[PDB]
Amino acid sequence: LRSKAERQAKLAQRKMNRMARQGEADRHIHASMPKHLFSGKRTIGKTDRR
Amino acid sequence: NGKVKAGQLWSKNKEELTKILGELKTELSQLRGAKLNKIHDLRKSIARVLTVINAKQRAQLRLFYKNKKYLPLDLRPKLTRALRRRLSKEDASRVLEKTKKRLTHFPQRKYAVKA
Amino acid sequence: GKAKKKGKSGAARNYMTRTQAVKKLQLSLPDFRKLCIWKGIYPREPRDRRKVNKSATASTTFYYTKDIQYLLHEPLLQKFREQK
Amino acid sequence: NNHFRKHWQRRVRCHFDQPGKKVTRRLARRAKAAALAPRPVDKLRPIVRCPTVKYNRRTRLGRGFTLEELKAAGIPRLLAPTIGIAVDHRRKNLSEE
Amino acid sequence: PSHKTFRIKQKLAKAQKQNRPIPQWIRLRTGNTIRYNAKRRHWRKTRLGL
Amino acid sequence: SEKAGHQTSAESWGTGRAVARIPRVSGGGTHRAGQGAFGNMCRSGRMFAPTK
Amino acid sequence: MKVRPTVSSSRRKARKAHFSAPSSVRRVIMSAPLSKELREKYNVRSIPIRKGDEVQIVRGAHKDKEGKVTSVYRLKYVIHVERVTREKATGQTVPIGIHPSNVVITKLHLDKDRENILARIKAGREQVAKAKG
Amino acid sequence: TKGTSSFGKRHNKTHGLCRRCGRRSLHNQKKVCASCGYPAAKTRKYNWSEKAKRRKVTGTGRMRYLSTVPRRFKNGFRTGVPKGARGP
Amino acid sequence: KAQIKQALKKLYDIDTVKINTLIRPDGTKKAFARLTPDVDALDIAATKLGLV
RNA sequence: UUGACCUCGGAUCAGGUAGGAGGACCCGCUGAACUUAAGCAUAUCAAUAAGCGGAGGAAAAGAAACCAACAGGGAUUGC
RNA sequence: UGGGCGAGGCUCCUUCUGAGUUCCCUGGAACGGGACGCCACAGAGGGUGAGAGCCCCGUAUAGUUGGAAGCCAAGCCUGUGU
RNA sequence: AGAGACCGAUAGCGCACAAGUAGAGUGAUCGAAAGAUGAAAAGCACUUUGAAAAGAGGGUUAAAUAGCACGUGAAAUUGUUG
RNA sequence: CGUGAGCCCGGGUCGAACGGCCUCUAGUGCAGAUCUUGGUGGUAGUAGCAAAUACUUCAAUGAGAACUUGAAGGACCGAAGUGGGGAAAGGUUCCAUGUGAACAGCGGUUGGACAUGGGUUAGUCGAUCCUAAGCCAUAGGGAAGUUCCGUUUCAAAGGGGC
RNA sequence: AAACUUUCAACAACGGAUCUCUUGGUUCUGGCAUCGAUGAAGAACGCAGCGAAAUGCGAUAAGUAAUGUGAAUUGCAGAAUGUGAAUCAUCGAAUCUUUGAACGCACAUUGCGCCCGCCGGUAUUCCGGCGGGCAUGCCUGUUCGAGCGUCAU
Ligand SMILES: [Zn+2]
Repeated sequence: LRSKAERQAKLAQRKMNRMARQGEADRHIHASMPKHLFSGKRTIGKTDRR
Repeated sequence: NGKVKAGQLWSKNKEELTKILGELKTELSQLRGAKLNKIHDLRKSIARVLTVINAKQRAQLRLFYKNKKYLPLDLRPKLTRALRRRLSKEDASRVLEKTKKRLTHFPQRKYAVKA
Repeated sequence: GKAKKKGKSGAARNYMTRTQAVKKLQLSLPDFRKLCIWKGIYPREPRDRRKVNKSATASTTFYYTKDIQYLLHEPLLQKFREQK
Repeated sequence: NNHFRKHWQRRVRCHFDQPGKKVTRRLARRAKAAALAPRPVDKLRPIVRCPTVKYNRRTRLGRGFTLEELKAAGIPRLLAPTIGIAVDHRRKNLSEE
Repeated sequence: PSHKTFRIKQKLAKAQKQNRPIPQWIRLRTGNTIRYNAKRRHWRKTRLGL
Repeated sequence: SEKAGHQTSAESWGTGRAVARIPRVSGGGTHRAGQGAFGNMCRSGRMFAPTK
Repeated sequence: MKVRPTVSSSRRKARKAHFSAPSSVRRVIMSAPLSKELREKYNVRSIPIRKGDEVQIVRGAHKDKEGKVTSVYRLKYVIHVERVTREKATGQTVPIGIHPSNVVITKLHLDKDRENILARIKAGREQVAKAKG
Repeated sequence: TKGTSSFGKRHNKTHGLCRRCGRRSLHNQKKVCASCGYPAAKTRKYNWSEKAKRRKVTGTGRMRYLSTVPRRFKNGFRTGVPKGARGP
Repeated sequence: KAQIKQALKKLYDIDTVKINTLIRPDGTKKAFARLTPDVDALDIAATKLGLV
């Protein structure tokens, strides 16, 4: 029963290991399409980045 | 062992109930496999003894305040706040004297109409 | 480790003067004298009068605080107020 | 002539509860009849003539009987509502008929 | 910091007691749907917000 | 329900060089942020001509 | 067809009630018929099953196997019968769960409460039979 | 230098924990909660935010006393004990 | 500290000269109670506390 | 001097009451603009949204300082 | 014209309710196919190892146990006018 | 409490799941993704190769062409073979 | 088979429902919307993994060692330090054992990672006390009102003794 | 000729469409009227033999009493069972931490008090703890007062 228990614990980690999370506390959702990179236009005056 | 039944508790008067509570709390404090079952049984026994003591004390207080005008707030009926603030039945059914005379001499009659 | 003031503790709580006792009991002096005579309350003398009251005299009379509280619990006060 | 320039969709009243409301009214009528039995479920109403020149050809039921009508029929005004007769003190009898 | 209030220390104590993986006997219950602790917190990933 | 597809705060990102001009869910830290909203062609949006 | 307005013919509500019923309701749900001998003896068709009853399995792959009920596992709605087991990989024996409607009760674990249940059911059946007769 | 360099200077707190609602929304200098409006007697709610109303409306918490009220109404706010019940 | 020494004296009949207390990171209080030199801590732990 | 009235105060005096929540519907107050008018200060949206106060199981209204002009109807509410 | 009983009825929770697990084939398992029956004021719904009126809970109608609190009510006793 | 010529997991409420959760924001607030092994865990004894993960035999099951990546298993895209 | 949209059959996979005809009904037919959501390519084993001078030998551990450890060397920070301690902020990252995967853009036996345990002891150090700039009650006055002003006032605002 | 690129086919990948299902939504209809100073809604912190969450509960803490049913619960371990199991149903008796309209003053503090009792520590004096109390506006009554406001003597 113990061996079955750690086997279940190890099989519970497969999706987060494929997502390459550092443990089960790694639940950060990053900005894949940030607004500052995907909106607005660049003029001759002040720009938002160099 | 360590289990005290409520039916045994209900027959006992106040002072030996306090004695039994004292022994239960004392042996629990000395206890602080089968010890887990024993401490669980001690906890539930203490809960039962406290319940029985509280119930008997409240019964005595109700008997004491049975014929007094003002009761303690915990012994007063709960109902709701609005039900407590509602007019009493006697005051709500109280009626003026002219209306009383009218209802005395001309009430709603039982009648039928021939077809 | 809390700092403590001087006049708060000790004989200052243990004894109170006749003026303070009368003002605490909310009484006139004749009523206070009658109550003291009946209950058996007598002044007593503190070890150090300056410890109890800062402006204290050989003339002034101190009383026991528990005696004053026992006079407070005395039920003759309600009779006095009713008769007044 | 379409009056749909306000926020009319906020106060559209449908009437899918028409059969349910009819059933509710019938149940209330049964309860009232059972409570008032053996009395009739309604009061006695007079015969009055409709006002205006359009409707004065037709008679209908009024609110209640006048005090002069009750006095001429010999029923006291305090007994009359207690035996199923509606009483109306505002109406007058301007004509004999 | 080292200087902290009692309310702060109490809430940190609750966070410390919550920071654990699920017991292995949980997964063997009948009709169990819990595979890992989905509210696991780490000091570098997500802030407590105190 | 008359509120379906509309219980969200979304503003269009304007004319640009990258993305279509659909209103997009504001904020960050979740998958919903930056996704299209309110359209009948959008996932989790309002249907065309909702039934009354 | 149902007539009473308090009766629902909703499949969704019925399945929710069945799969979230409390334990006292699941006891009545987990009922088994009596054998012909016990039916003629007690004038009772079915009773809720309990541990200590002797049952015969009349449906499934373990048909005609007879044994005593060792556990009434109400959480998976099954019962466990003596010698009605299987072997795992390791060779250990694990019980096979049988639904109580697939068995028939051949001998009752009987006491004062079961006798009272049988008495009420029998008296009610005779009262209904006399009233409708 | 209004971006990354300026973000390194962020080490104070505009808001602390509110005693009434528990959120980290109590403005430390104004001593007024931006969420629930403590220390005002009323709880702050507005009709322009149905979401904010339903985040904290009745039923989202424990219902410690109010959940027992319909049963007491159903049995008619009775008092006492069943006849023949064991007790004092 | 006063309640702790009173509780020890009344329940277990243990005399202490001083008590230092801390509150642990899990939220429970820990008390170090130093005993009087006449009584032996090893003897008390063996008999009463059962810590052997 | 002694007491009475009147007005105004004190008390951890005796006994009570209010606050907050909820607010779909209900009673009031306060009060927009987008929109529609070619634009637009009348107007429309709208005596609406948002904001504030106060109730109940319904609320409100209600037993004519009414309608009428008739051979007169007869509190209120709703279809 | 005041008082007091009141048969009986209504509202609410509680005990109980009809009939195959008969035979053959397929199938891991009949709730499938075939044969013979039964119940039905119940052939609504759900479960049970695949489409089950009769395996189980329920379903229909009359009732039938036990308890509490109200309401209505045919009638019947009485005081009589200060 | 009962229903539907409604939707059937990108639909239907944002939420069929420890969902107003996780996460983000100083804050007011913003706000998801995510259902399905099998009738029954019977969730692979034992041998063998590997440091292990695993593989191979051999087993369970009606089926592993259902192996807790789990019903069915499309297309884009990829490997081997012809 | 049909001009066609399509319809029908065979073979394979699969496991619980589905179809023809006549009417009824609609959230009913996609290649485009820099469409929405999800998934997947070429680019491409490519760009790149080049600031902060720098690494080497032996032994041990281990399946496996440039980035583990011990010793032996060679160097750097050079006291405004790559040192020793604190305030803010974080909250257990601290310590000891053990460790598959994931993470540490190379590896990894190592780790601030993962798993289980342990660790913070005060009359004298701080908080607690005082007041500063400032803020909030009370009297009273505004405001339809949520509330605004007011902090010494146009207040019977209290202490002590015989 | 191979390799490479492309095309076609079978099998295997990737991915999760399609089909079938549904303890969920959505809409309609019927019935009912019941929150709070006798402390609500909300918040925080705790409570299980072995739980982080969800659920339930409050130091009587995955609960006590009472009524009913009548033999479980179950992932493991350990025990109890005719006053009798149960993560059962019902529910009229209770318990109900710190808070919150939140009420001794405060609160970014587990800070500082006042009154009356009790307990423990040598204790009339000291130190800790506990019990009951001490918010504001307003109403009625009580009692104590103030004012050449005013009456009689
Ligand atoms: Zn708040």
